[PDB]
Amino acid sequence: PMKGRFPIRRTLQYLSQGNVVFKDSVKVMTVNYNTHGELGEGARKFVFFNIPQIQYKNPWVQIMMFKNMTPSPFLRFYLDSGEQVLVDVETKSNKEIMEHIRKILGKNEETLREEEEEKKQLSHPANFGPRKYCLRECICEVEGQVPCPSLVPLPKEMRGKYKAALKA
Amino acid sequence: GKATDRMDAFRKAKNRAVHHLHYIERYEDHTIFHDISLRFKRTHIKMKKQPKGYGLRCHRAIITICRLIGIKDMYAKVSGSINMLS
Amino acid sequence: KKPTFMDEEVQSILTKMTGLNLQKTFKPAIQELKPPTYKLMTQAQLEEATRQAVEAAKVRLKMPPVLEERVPINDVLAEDKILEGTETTKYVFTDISYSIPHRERFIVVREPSGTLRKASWEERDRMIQVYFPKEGRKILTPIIFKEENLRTMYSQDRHVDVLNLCFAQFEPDSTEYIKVHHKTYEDIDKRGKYDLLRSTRYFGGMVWYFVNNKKIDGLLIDQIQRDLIDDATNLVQLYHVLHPDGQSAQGAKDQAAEGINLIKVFAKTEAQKGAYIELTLQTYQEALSRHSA
Amino acid sequence: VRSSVHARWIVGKVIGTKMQKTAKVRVTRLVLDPYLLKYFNKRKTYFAHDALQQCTVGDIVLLRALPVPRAKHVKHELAEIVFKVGKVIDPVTGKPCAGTTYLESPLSS
Amino acid sequence: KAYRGGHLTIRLALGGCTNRPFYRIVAAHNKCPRDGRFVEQLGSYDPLPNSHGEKLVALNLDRIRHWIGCGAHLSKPMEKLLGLAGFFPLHPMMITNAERLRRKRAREVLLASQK
RNA sequence: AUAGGUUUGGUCCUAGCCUUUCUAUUAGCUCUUAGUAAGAUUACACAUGCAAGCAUCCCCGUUCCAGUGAGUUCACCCUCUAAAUCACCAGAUCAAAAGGGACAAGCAUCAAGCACGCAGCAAUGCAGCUCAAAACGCUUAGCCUAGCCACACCCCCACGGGAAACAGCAGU
Ligand code: FES
Ligand SMILES: [Mg+2]
Ligand SMILES: [Mg+2]
Ligand SMILES: [Mg+2]
Ligand SMILES: [Mg+2]
Ligand SMILES: [Mg+2]
Ligand SMILES: [Mg+2]
Ligand SMILES: [Mg+2]
Repeated sequence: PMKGRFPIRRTLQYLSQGNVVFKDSVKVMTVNYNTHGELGEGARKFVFFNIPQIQYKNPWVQIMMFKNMTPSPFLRFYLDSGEQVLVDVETKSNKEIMEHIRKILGKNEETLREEEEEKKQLSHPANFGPRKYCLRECICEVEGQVPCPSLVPLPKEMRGKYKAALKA
Repeated sequence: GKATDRMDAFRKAKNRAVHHLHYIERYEDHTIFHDISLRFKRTHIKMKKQPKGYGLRCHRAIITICRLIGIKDMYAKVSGSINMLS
Repeated sequence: KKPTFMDEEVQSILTKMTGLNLQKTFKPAIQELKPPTYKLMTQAQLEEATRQAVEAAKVRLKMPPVLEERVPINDVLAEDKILEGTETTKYVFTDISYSIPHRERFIVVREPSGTLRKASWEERDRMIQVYFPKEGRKILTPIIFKEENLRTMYSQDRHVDVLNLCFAQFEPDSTEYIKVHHKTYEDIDKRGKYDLLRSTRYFGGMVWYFVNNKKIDGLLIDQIQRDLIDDATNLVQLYHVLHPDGQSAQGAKDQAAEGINLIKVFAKTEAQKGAYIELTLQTYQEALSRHSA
Repeated sequence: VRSSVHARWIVGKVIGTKMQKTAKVRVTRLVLDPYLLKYFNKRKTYFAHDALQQCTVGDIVLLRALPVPRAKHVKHELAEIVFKVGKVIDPVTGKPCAGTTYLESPLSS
Repeated sequence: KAYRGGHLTIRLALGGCTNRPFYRIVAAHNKCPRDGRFVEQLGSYDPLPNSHGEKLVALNLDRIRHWIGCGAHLSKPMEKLLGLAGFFPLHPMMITNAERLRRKRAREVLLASQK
């Protein structure tokens, strides 16, 4: 069995469940939290569970942590404009913290879908190329069109080896 | 079955087995009810429930035992010591 | 004026008539199978899951629109008489711009005679399949749609399968789509297999065709036999709605046709098997009295 | 804005100040180990210009990218001392705090 | 490869197999190999008639317009294809080849009649 | 891996080796036909033939294509901005150089490198910078394949020298 408590945290399927994708302005996220205190339990469990998801969904945002530095836990987002967003997280569950950060700085589902539409624009079905980029390597694959010679030999009429004989 | 003669051992074992029958609950009479993870002594068995028509993808002894039981669809991976009795 | 197939009242009537058999709607598909997943649900959770399945079934049952047969295309863009004889094969030029809707794409054909005409509807569908391959559609028309194979499907009682194949292969306004749907409706009526399409998205189309062709006799007979009296009343009302000037409609307007009276009025007037319809209604009345008191 | 440095904003800890008007900051980023899929701190060293020379070893600092490097390695400049070493002021309440203890009770105002 | 000079060109990259020519209309840097890298693929051309006696041609007209605006040149076969499609005027060489074919056909008709 | 054989007088466990599967090269024996794909072992040396012209002279091209993998974190993203195309322009496209970040395998019996930093307009001052979270070093390898990087006989380069160059096609 996978090592560590809650090994589900170390599965791509789990790290893809993160619903928080920050706006392009968010650049740093500092998580101050206390390793003890029944009020800091929400921040502790947020760091334990959701920080992997946030970082996976946001590979360019610098996420840093700080244990037992201030009396109360809190998040602080440094944005590209110089603004700093302080989010108190005391008494809030990890789910509540995730929802709050999603509301204040996360990208809306509509914007995420717009990005996905931009992405799907690329793979034009009608393009022909290697299977990595295109659905079909050649027009031969389309039924009705003259088949690839490698599987169905072409007529001697079309083959150039005998067009040469007709030339002669 | 222990015996000096092979046929005697066969008789002994196949007569003593019928008095030691288990009953194996089969989901829909074709597969186990849930995934089973166990480690008997040094033999790890990981059995996965599978849908109808999936077949028996198991160690050959497990395939034989599943045919005997009445299990038709299941996956099974054996790890560690693969001592047949274990 | 007459009501369109997509009118709200028509949609409500057809949806009620189709039924909502969840088991049939979600019959286990014979496809690649993954192991089932299990959940522990209270009674409230089970009811909520059932209602979500009901919503999914309604979305899946959303009926295809009924479209009139598409007009043939014979537009010619340019007669470049100079090109006559320069080649002996048509050139089919397709606009493969991603954003353009498939019914606005420009698919032109340069003929050997030099004519640059718009592509026929058949060529349009063919090229659109070639360059935007849809799932379940084939370029060369499947042979299943030949009359003998269609009859084989009907004999096996696979009308839903035939309709699904037709919908996937052809467009709603396609000549082949129209012909195959009408043939399937004709076979279903002839052999009295109306129950096949119930709880499927094609029941509404079948009912609409029957009403438009004024042959609701068999469907009403089957509904009465299956004691779907509300559905029969709705069907008779829809028939009168779509034929306001019909004699049955006029009789209903005159008399107090507000229930089984509607079915009686239709059986009397504009029903080709009115005697059989009233015999079945008598049988149903006997059934009702067999448990009323 | 149109700066040629990759990291516009970074946050780190000062690990040395033996250079004139320059603070050495240790910026740690979570990096996903592809095999274990666990996140580990990966640390990198930045040179941040500091005119005031106020940065002290152990301070947590915020660094903003210069328009262009002012030296071979000095790409960033100190923009704020997020947590002065041992003089932390709780951003939430604003009172000075030592660890999880309020030096001045928030009730004092 | 740091290509000294050059410019974009909308041309027909050849694929298929032996005796089965097939073309991908590619907006490719002119100096790049015929079958090499390309900025964007703008459609296809099947020179061999299909079962329906058609030479299918796909043209991503929007992207072709975009690349013409960006300054891509047009290879002569692509110009001829667009002329046939009517997106462009018939190429002067298309017209002149048609006329030459007509004259040759007239000469052969005269020879056949003089028999 | 659905596993199998093999330690012992015998059993259990641990463990190595090997078998079964799928590719590619070579060899042995053997072989009828047609279509298609692919094809020196070597960065050793090369006979011979051909591979770059066009065009009313100027210009343009011969820097492309094609070739090889010797070398090797010049390949990817961002900033800036050359060259080139958009008939002149327009900013658009493309994309050098420069700056920032990322970027192979093995060996730590390669653990220290030896100036590898900063400040100042300069003068000059500070004494610093990298490194067991692997610096410095040695060996190996073309890569992350719509293709990309590097080399073009060697001296990294190529003024110059060694010398007379197929790693263009065919061929030896
Ligand atoms: S792959 Fe289509 S012609 Fe060969
Ligand atoms: Mg051989
Ligand atoms: Mg090498
Ligand atoms: Mg040694
Ligand atoms: Mg050299
Ligand atoms: Mg040589
Ligand atoms: Mg050669
Ligand atoms: Mg030789």
